[PDB]
Amino acid sequence: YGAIYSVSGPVVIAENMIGCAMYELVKVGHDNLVGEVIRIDGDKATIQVYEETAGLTVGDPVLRTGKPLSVELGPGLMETIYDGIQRPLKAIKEESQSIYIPRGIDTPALDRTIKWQFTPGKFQVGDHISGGDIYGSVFENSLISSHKILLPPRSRGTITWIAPAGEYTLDEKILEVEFDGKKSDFTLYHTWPVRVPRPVTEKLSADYPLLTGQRVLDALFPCVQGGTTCIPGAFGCGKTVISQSLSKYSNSDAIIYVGCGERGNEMAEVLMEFPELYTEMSGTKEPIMKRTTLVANTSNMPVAAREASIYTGITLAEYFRDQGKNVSMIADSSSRWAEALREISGRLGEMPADQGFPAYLGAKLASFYERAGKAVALGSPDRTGSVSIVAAVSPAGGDFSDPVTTATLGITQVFWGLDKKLAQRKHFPSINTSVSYSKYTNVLNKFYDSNYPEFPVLRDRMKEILSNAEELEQVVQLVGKSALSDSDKITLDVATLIKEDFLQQNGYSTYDAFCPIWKTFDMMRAFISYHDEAQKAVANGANWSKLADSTGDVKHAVSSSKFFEPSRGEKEVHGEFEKLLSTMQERFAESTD
Amino acid sequence: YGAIYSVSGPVVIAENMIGCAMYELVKVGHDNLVGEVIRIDGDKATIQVYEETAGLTVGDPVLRTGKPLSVELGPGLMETIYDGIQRPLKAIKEESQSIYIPRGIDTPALDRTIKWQFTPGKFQVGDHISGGDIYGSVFENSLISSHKILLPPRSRGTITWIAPAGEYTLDEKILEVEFDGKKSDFTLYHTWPVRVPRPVTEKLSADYPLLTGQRVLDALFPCVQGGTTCIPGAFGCGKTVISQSLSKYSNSDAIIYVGCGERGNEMAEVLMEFPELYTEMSGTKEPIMKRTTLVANTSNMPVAAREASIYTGITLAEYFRDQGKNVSMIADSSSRWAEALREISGRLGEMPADQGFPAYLGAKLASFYERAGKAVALGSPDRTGSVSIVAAVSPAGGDFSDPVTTATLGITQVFWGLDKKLAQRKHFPSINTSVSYSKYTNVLNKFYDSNYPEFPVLRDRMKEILSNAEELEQVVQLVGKSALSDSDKITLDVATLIKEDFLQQNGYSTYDAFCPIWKTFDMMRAFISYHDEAQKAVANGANWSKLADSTGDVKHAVSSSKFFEPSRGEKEVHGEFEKLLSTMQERFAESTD
Amino acid sequence: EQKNAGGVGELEKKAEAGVQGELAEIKKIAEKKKDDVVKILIETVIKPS
Amino acid sequence: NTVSGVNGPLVILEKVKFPRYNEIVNLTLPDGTVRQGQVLEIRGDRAIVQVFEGTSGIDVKKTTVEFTGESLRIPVSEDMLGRIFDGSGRPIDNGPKVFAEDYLDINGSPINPYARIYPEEMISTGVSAIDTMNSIARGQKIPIFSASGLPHNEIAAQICRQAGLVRPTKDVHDGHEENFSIVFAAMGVNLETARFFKQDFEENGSLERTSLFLNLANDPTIERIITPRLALTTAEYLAYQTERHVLTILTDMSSYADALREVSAAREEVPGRRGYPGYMYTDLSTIYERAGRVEGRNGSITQIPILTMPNDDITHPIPDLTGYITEGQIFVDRQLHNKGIYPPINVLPSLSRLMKSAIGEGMTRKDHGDVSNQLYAKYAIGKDAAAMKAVVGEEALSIEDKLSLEFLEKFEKTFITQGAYEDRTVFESLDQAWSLLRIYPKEMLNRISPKILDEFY
Amino acid sequence: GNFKSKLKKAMLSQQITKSTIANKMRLKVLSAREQSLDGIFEETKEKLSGIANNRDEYKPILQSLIVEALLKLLEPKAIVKALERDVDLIESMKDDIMREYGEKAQRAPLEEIVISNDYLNKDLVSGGVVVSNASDKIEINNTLEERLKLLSEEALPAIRLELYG
Repeated sequence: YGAIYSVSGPVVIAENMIGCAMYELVKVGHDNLVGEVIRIDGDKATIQVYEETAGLTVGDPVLRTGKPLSVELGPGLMETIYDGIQRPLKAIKEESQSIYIPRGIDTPALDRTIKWQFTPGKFQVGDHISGGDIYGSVFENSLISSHKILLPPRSRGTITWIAPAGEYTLDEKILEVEFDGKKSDFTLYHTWPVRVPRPVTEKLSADYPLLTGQRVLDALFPCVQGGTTCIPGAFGCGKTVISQSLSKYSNSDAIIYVGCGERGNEMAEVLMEFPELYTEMSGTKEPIMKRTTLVANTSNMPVAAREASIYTGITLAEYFRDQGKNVSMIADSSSRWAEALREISGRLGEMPADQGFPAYLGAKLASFYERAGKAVALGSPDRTGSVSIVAAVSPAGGDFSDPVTTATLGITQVFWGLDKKLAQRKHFPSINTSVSYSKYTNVLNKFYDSNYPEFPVLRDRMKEILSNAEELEQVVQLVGKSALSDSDKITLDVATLIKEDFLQQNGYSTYDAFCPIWKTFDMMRAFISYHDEAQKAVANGANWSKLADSTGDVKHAVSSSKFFEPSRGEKEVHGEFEKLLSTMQERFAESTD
Repeated sequence: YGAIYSVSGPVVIAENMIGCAMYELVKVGHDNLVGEVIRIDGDKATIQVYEETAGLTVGDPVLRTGKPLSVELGPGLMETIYDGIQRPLKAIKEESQSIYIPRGIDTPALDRTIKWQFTPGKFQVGDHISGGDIYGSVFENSLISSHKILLPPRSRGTITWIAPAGEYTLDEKILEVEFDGKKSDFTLYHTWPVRVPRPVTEKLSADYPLLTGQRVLDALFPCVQGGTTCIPGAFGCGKTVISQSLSKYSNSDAIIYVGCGERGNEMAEVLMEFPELYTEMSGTKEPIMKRTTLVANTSNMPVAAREASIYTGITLAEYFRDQGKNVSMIADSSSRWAEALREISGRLGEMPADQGFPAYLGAKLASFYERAGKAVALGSPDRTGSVSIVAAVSPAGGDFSDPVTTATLGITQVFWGLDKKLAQRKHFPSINTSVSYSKYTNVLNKFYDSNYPEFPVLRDRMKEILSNAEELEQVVQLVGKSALSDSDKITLDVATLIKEDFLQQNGYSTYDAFCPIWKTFDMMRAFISYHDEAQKAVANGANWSKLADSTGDVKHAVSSSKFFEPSRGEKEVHGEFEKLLSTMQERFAESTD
Repeated sequence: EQKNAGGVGELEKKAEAGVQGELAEIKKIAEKKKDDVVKILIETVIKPS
Repeated sequence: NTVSGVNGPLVILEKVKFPRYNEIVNLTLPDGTVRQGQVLEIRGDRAIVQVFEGTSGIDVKKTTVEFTGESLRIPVSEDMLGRIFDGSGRPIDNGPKVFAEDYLDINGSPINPYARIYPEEMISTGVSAIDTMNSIARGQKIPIFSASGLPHNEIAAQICRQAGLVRPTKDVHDGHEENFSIVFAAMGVNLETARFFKQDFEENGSLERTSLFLNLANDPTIERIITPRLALTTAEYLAYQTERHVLTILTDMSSYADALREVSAAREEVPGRRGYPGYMYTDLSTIYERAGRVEGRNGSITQIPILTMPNDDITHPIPDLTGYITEGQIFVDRQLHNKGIYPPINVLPSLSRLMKSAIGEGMTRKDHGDVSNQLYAKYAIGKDAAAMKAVVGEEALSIEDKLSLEFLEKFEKTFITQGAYEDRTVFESLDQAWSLLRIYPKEMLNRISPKILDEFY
Repeated sequence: GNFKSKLKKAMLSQQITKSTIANKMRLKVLSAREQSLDGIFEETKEKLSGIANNRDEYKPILQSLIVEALLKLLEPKAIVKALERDVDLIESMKDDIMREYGEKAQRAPLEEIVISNDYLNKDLVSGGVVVSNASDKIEINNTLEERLKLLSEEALPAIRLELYG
């Protein structure tokens, strides 16, 4: 085998390596710690061993697995919490008496002891098979089957043996494929190297909605299934909250929650919360958790876990896409991943590029977003699946001028900003028209238009009203409001109602945390209508003050609509919003008078 | 010992070092220039040679001095102007006919002309002696003795040879101590390494003030001795002026003056003025100069001497703390000092850190302020000393937000500003109440209150009056005089009288430069008594102009208290203030009616 | 204050008195099992520690 | 073998490569001294070691080495409480040593069994300005970020003395049922200041229950960087073994940064963001992984780290990473301090992420978090209204600004002004909030639900 | 009002005393525990001299100390330093040391045992060896006093818990 030449920090050099690639997985030492060969300089290969290299004896053997870092795809991933190198943390709790991995851990990369339920699909002996074809299913979703079992990509043939329904373990083979002789037998799971994407027949034009369920975010710049989203975040921005919203509210069949090296206390919270939550699809047995798979890692928990976290979590989303499931992949927070590239260049001794972050950052990020999209499923039945990436980042220079935010923004299609000034007034998630776009908006608003809303027109106006508000505010601050029309006050006044009522939606309840497409339409419609009517009112006679004073209670009636649940009225439109239109028109006549 | 391998600029590389400490002092080649071994890689050492190597050849031997870079501190330190490697500059002036040293030539650190009178302590033939225990004492000036010879730290034993009383030379030994064999011989001086601070039994929290007697200094933001203090500068816009003032009014047991790297006109000035000046305790024999020992480096003089300057001063000072002497340590300037380090860093080819200034910077600044403070000396007698470091800083790179200044304000407990306008007006120190603070105040006001003064009540009120005065003037501009009335008008007037009496000084009189604790207490007592009674009087019916004219004689007599003798009621007690209280009561009757 | 400079002596009597039971069981149980720990110390010392 | 060369306080040894990582090495120098070190690097017949004692005074071929055979692990006991230590775990009172009952790694977490049940039960510190505005839990990490020239250390003293006089009244309400202990780490802290922290512990009754670790910046860099990790091992051992909440006051975070910065210049590392290490994340993260509930879920380690802003900016890397890894921040503002407000806790950016995940019921209102949202939102508005008053003048201002102006003034001298030996209860702070918040009509109070609002304005 | 601040202050001075006394109190309990612990080690080392002065019971021990020492060296030639009463014992078992060493490593047996002309203290040090390489720059002080002193570091937690937990 190999012989350890140097152990220097978490960098290990071993000499006498053979058949080693550039992201090949190796286990180092008599301990067998997770490592990966980063580089090779001559006969000596630098491996960063990223699970605690403390007490590592030098001259131990280093063993090549013969393939790069991997994930296991197949049954037991749901309602089970893992780390980013894909070893199951839950297994570790019973034996070690520890939540997170310490070291010496040599547990297999999936739980395979357990049994899962195999149902055959629509294939029979002598029938043809091709990768991504649905060979059976295992029920493990809230309502549907989760882990639909595939022929592994890059195989085709005719199936000699189809095992019937029953329970089997992962390990047990239940399928044989013959093509050019015996290709291999197949089992319930398959493996796949994480530094390679799982194949697809073809990617498709994203054109269908992704509900976030926050009013403000969907309103200004709604997401699509297969989008890419950039969010900068400075702590205390309610990151957790929006992440929680998405896992419940989104229309995606799978949510994969990804911790890219987090607090640990924050990971516990979301974890605990999911089994209490009830699914909107009439979920069972830990409703929401049944549709949830957690990648959870801790801050100084192995740098292999952090770097790999994003690749492993997207690989899991892709398996699910190939069965024809819609997935939403919430990466939280990829700024820490960016910090992991900073470290990988320095420890290795490579030179980095702009602001001490390397340039290999940029290509490596672009490859990650491209694995996402809306898709037509791998395999011959043909279905559509999705992997939709929404990724948080943060500053690193206390600006949006830093290499990290700007590179991730370069690639992205949806941009949702960060406003420290609005955050103080108690607004979360805080965005502005000037710091956000969605290139999907045009096509998305038309889609929303069909369902009932006046959505295209209202979004144009939504932008204009906030942009005009900003310019005016600079003159009021500096010069005064007393050198400026009553009318310019009106734009600010209506704009304010939108600022509290939309933006703050962090919620103190499910009623104040959820906002369907219909409800989002309704609150916007009442505010624009108020503006149009108010400018008339003052113009034919009516002071400013009198108008402000009169509308009064009505301003409040919309303010409170968020606190009340949307299951009320006819459907998801409150009787309180329905009445609110009549009250508005009745008000303009009195204000005018 | 070693052979020069290479010379690259001012750095010298010498091979064939087979034992040499990484602080070891060395004389390189046959020029015999000063150098110290910065780093060692193999048998090749990196030595920074701090004088020019024009005439130095590869293939010349380098002979180790056999001890680290250390300084001897003995009797005769007083009335001498030194370098930071410690060479007597007056001696150079004699021989070479220049105050700057010739390179490749050095001279003994302490003068050897001098012979001093040693009288035995209290340990006699065969008595056990232990660390910091007083083995004898030596006169350090004609007038007074101050250099008590203690047993060196890190020694202990029985004294086998105790020389009898008489005058001896610095060269000649006097004592041998036996522990483990003859441990070594001892002299009237002892050596202590410059970066190693001298030790104590334990350090105390200072509660003891400086003996400056500068009235505003004492009352408003009380002087501490055993403190750390940062003062702004910009060079010769007041900062050098105050350091010269501080020296003059002070009458500490020792004062150690450090020019870290100054303009050299300023160093000349310090030397000449001091023996013409007079000590405020009424001592004789070149007065201020007799109590001052001068390490005076201009920035032109080698970089070794600049870096060693603060070090040499703190170790010397700390020893005087062990002797039971209260030391005032004046450093000018730390901005220059940070620069000595940055220079060395770029030459060697190591990376400096934040703002181009080194990595080692922050730990070095920090160690220096924390070294100074009030302690009880090492050994059974337990004499009390203090070291107060007042360091000057200016802008460095022209920004006063750069790392150097900002690092030091965080450590400091004391701040006293400098302003160009206030300096022109003859207010020194140029302070108000927000360009200055002291957090030593709390313990200090408590200390003074015990002595007899009503101090804590009166000091708080001093701060309040200045703060208010400023504030009422702004109102007069924006709001107008309609918000002004006579109660406020008295407030402005008391602050003016407080500025003139406290803040303004320049040493017009001898009684304007030493004012006791009890005198300072008495000035603030007049002005607060005037304030409260003027306000009462205008409320029972009086006007500002009427109050001003009426107070008159008393008002004049109390402003002029600084010119007046402080021995009028005894020796520290002033009679005029005691007679003010009664006058003020009869006066209040004249003002009201 | 007089009970904070002379009544703080009795508080130190009470700290002396409470440990004279400890300083004695320390020596009891150390003296008994002294011999059993030495035997483990010797086999360990003549092998790797 | 011998010392090959020495670079700053890292020493290049020529030595056989067989020793394991973190194993102690002892250099026997001809001065009589023995100095201890840790292999920072092992290489092919050579090592790079950080020396514990010293940074210099090290010979080439006359100095010799010996191996312990033992990895760097802290001997931890619970007999180390009630006694005063240096930064490397030895009494400065010079009496019996730390001793051990376990050896625990500082090079990686030992057990790492942190929180699977979110910290959610309240901890009260006797301060309204802290506890209401930022909710503290048993295992949560909220740091105090202050500026240069401020008394960061005095606010930290307040926290220590009042915490544990709350606890028996809080014990009744449910928030403790276990021993409370302080683990105090100083890096770069003044002698005077340290003596103040000991006095704080006398007042509270936990001078007997605390360990104090003193490293000065005039003690090696290598000792300084061990001091927080030594603190953590001590604090998780009490917390683990006898199920104790340990509160860790770690002052100052930049002093620790400072030392990392010097052994980066000395390493073959390039410094990343603003002259500080490109591995600055890994350092900070080692501290923050240890915090949260530890096995048995009645022991915990709760952290308040103390940061002084080296350049007085919240764009500087140190506060920015630190803030991201921790749960919130508490801000101290210079303008307050000068005015003579105490504590000078400016609540304009002060927010703590767990606010509705740090509270429950039976000791807190569920309304507690909701009330916080009014208080923070109004404070800000008020702060904006004062900014307009300064510029435009009252006459120009509209009615909304005037109310808000008024709210701001009342907030400063009553809420954030309290005594320094004065405890508060969470119920009590909310009742004080309701009166002060009562200066707006129901239209304008809308950051809390109409049910709770109708009762209390 | 201000009586309460100063009363509180003197009441804080009152528990200021209370803590220094209660700290010194446990410092006595702890330093007695060690006075006895270092009298267990006092016994151990009377035993170590008594065995060292045996020449037949001491040989299988002595051999194992040189052999173990050689595994933490792993160098082709070794110089072995001993007391002048242990040199004759090394001399009569050389073959056994090069064998036992070669058997416990992949390495082929040690070429030479050079019985050093250096001498360890006869007062302070009793038996055992300082084993060193060819150039004498790597040393394992594998003397009995040393081994007891190294065992004390790790032996101590075990003993404090069983007697005193």
